[PDB]
Amino acid sequence: SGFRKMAFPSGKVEGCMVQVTCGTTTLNGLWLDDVVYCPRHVINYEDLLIRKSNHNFLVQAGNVQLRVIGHSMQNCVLKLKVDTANPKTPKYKFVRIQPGQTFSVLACYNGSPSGVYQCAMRPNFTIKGSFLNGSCGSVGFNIDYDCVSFCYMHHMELPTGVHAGTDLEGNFYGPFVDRQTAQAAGTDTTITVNVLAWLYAAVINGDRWFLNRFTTTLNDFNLVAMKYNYEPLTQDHVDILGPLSAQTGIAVLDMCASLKELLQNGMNGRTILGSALLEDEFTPFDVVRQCSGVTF
Amino acid sequence: SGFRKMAFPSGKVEGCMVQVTCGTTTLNGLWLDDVVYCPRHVICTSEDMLNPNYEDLLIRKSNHNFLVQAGNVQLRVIGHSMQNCVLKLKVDTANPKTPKYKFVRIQPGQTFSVLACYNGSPSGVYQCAMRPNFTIKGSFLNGSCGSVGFNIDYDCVSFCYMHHMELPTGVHAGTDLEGNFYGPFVDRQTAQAAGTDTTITVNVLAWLYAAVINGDRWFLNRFTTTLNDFNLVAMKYNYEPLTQDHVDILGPLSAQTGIAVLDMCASLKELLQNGMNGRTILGSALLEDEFTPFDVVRQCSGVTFQ
Ligand SMILES: CCS(=O)(=O)N1CCN(c2cc(Cl)cc(CC(=O)Nc3cncc4ccccc34)c2)CC1
Repeated sequence: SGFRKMAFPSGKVEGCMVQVTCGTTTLNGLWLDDVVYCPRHVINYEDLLIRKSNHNFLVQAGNVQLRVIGHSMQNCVLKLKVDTANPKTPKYKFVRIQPGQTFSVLACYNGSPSGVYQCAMRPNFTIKGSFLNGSCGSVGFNIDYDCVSFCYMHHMELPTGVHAGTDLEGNFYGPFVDRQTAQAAGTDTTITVNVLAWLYAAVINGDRWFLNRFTTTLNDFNLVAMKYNYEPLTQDHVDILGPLSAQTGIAVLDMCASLKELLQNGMNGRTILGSALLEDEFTPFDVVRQCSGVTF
Repeated sequence: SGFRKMAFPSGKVEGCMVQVTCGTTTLNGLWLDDVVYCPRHVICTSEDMLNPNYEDLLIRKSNHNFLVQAGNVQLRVIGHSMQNCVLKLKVDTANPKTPKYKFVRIQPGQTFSVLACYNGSPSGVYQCAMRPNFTIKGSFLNGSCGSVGFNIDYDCVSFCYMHHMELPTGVHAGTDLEGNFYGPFVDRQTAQAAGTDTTITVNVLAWLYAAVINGDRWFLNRFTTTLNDFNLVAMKYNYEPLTQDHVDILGPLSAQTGIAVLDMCASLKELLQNGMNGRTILGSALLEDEFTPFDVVRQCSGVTFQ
């Protein structure tokens, strides 16, 4: 029993974190095989990079200096070729995630991992992370069996305190750019499918006060959910929630009627899984994984 | 900016997790140097669980009865001893991945990371606190026994908890790494229950200082309070008494934000009285008590967002 915001074990990623220094800027790099990946803002980036030589980039892996033997850019990520392949390189893939999908972030400072937390890619493409100066280059990932899927690299903080970054191929999540200019997160919405997943998790953990005898149509649910800045629920979301619906005996649209009632009437002094707000940073897969005990 | 419930990176602990099997029971062990530590109830036959005589059960076991598996490698048990509620299995290989470590016993209100494990394999990491009633509100399923709680300060792993059992309310009980239970619990299946839990007042105040550092002041008020008047009000909401030690501990956060501890106490009293009125503090509609003053200083910046 119990339900926590759980991150993947970070060990496989910790062995990849390095410190990258160029000029006055120090940030984090991800060392995989013989390449160190980091935000290109450490260096017109084609014009700025052409003036740099390999020895301008100081890469430190623990108490060992790696020698940079090449450099290239891919979108907003700088790829520093080093002379040594990381012996700790795990089985990995670079994957781009969609809004609503969750991942773990290994927050680092000076190439030294400081903490691990779980978060979700918001529908507005920001992440509500916890980062200070020096955290750039910190990465987001998921683990599938023994394979690490790297999905995020931290680049910047927006004026509202939220964060923006890229996938590991340097493509930003969201309409952001990596420079000092006026940028703002768009109005965010609640990840409906994730709230429903969390309501199923609450039911599995014995919290059933919010259940009701009612059901709703998908269209009526979406009309109501649009009023509360909730993301539309699609038939794909309904299909994805099928296993949780079968386990608890609460049809997805039956849970939607519970959600509609919670949006219209509130919690009335009650909590669900120790929360007074509807939690949207657990996917249906996260709920199944935590309420089953999958290991890596 | 931002404030998350952050766990320590689990890598140093992952390299210590092993699977311990005794008869039909399989659980997790912590392999440090040439010793594997695990709950002594791995020797119980489930029937034995009401009134186990661990000394009598252990004397009947030999080294080869304990199967220890580290990854895909079987470690050979060359000795065994029991220290309180922990079994210590001496093995013939020192763990090459043993980090710099210490065994520390924590007090209620202290936070730590838990590396939840099943079959000696890490499944996830989460942050939690030792409740005032000595339980932890963890997330554990069957087979999670032997999973550990730890803090990592300056590359040294301080092991503070080992998971032993789940109480009827869904909360969890365990020991320090010397096998001493936190709380009035026993490793028996006899009826046991967590005492009424309370809110960790010093942690809520720390979290209110974290909110001020991150730029939020809506909950502040023009009042102050005496420590005694604060405690009289706080006890009515099932909050732990705030001691002069707690006030002293909050000194650095008070100096950074410019808000005296007893002025922050007055804000907390008002929050308890009024609720949040549709507002949130650091993205939460409840008063958060699983961040210590030390955690707030660790995570938040040293410059307040005035
Ligand atoms: C009727 C009395 S009682 O209800 O108060 N109770 C007292 C405690 N007791 C007991 C003691 C020990 Cl030392 C070990 C185990 C085994 C265990 O708790 N394992 C687990 C640990 N974590 C999560 C679990 C999730 C689901 C299943 C098992 C879990 C049980 C069970 C009986």
